[PDB]
Amino acid sequence: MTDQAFVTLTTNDAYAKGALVLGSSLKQHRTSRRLAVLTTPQVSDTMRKALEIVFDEVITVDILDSGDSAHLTLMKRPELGVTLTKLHCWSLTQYSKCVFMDADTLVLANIDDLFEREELSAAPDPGWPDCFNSGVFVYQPSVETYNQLLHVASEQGSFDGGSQGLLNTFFNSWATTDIRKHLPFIYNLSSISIYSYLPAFKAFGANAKVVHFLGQTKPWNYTYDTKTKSVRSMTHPQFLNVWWDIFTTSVVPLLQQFGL
Amino acid sequence: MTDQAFVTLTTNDAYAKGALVLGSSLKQHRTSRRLAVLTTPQVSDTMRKALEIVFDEVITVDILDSGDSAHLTLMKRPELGVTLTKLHCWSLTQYSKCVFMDADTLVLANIDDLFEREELSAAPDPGWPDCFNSGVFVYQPSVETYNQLLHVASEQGSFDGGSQGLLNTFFNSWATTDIRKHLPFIYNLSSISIYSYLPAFKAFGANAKVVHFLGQTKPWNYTYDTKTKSVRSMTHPQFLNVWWDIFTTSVVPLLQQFGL
Repeated sequence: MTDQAFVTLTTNDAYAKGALVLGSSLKQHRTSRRLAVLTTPQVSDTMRKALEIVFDEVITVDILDSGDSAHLTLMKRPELGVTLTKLHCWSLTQYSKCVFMDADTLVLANIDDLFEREELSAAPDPGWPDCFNSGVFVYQPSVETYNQLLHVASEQGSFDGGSQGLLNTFFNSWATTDIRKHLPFIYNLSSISIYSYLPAFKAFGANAKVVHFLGQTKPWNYTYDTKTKSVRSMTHPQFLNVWWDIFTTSVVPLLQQFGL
Repeated sequence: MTDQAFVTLTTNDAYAKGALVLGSSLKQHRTSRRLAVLTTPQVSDTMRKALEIVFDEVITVDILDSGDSAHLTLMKRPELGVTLTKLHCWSLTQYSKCVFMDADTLVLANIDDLFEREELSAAPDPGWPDCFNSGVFVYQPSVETYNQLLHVASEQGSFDGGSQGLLNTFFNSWATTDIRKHLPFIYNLSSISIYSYLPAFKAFGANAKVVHFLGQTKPWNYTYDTKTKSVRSMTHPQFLNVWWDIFTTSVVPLLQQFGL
């Protein structure tokens, strides 16, 4: 309850919108857990203040500062900045177990049952199914694990330049061990798969609990008509429209409170 | 040994070339099992005769005939012809366990260790990872199972119009049960994934044991230069070239034996 939480990250204002929609969706589906968000100094004061209302805890991380434990690793592999910032999710020892969710995900139903899972439970990644997708994962905060991950990042780096490569390298038994650590695909449904492998989507898509907006165009990069309640042209805009409905209904008016 | 086998299918002459390359690759990597191939009457006599040399057993299936057990189901769902023909792989009760492989697959290493698996072990399908790819699977021939599959095909059909939809519907516990039934992706490596999710391919691709040629363009649809030993333009033609090397070296000269 108080010791468990959903954790997300925002390094800029664009992703802060995503984090705000994600946090709202979790409240909408009545989670009994806490909501935490990692933020960097590049996130504006108004976005930070909005995050303080949606989330129960807002943690500031600045890997660009020499005082950060990941800074030295950053100097060595500067392209891993976002990854190293994300890894700080393991530093949240005030929680015994957490579900990390990228700011470009959207919750469509209560997913508190994820807390029944053990460290390193994640859904399979489309494209290369023997690697798990780093968009959503169950983990246990630990300084020791954090230090071990930073060590792998320092020595090996990430085979894909992101958190996905590093996490798969470290938690490498995932593909061949314990089916329970394979979170059902509907807990991290790739937006790409929805329009790509269509027959399967028509068959199992209605059970989607979490949508992961992948690709170059993020939800906030679309134009949304508030009258027709639909984004502008994409054979299944349903999810994009849910994201925008929450953004329009709960997030924007919240940000307006600060103009006064 | 004599009771176990690799089984493939060919409904026309184009796929017969694939089946011939596949069978040769299995012999090349010294399998200790038998090789069987299901063929239809539409496969020409010369291709059939070539198949009789590569494979230990050539079984004729004609679902268009009223005497076939799947014929009535075919009349009901005519678009499932290829699927129904493929299902006859379960009718091969002379074998206690088999590994079915589509004719558009290629073996790059001995995979006899697959016979350690139990009925319905298959690799995850890219696109929708909670469904297994029907390109390669471990199964146990059984009249009862065959009849049960035909019943599902009759009543429900296939959600994707192919064998993949029907097999996933019937063997539906795959995604959530027994990690051993999840065959490693390298035992059915999608050719699409090789050029699409590149970072992962560079990291794990060297361990590929089986390549599954997907997409509209099949290996035999490419132009191959015998001098440079490479297909004409595709950032990793390595596999296409292996397929063509076997075709050029073992299959074509074998087909030439029949001109005399």
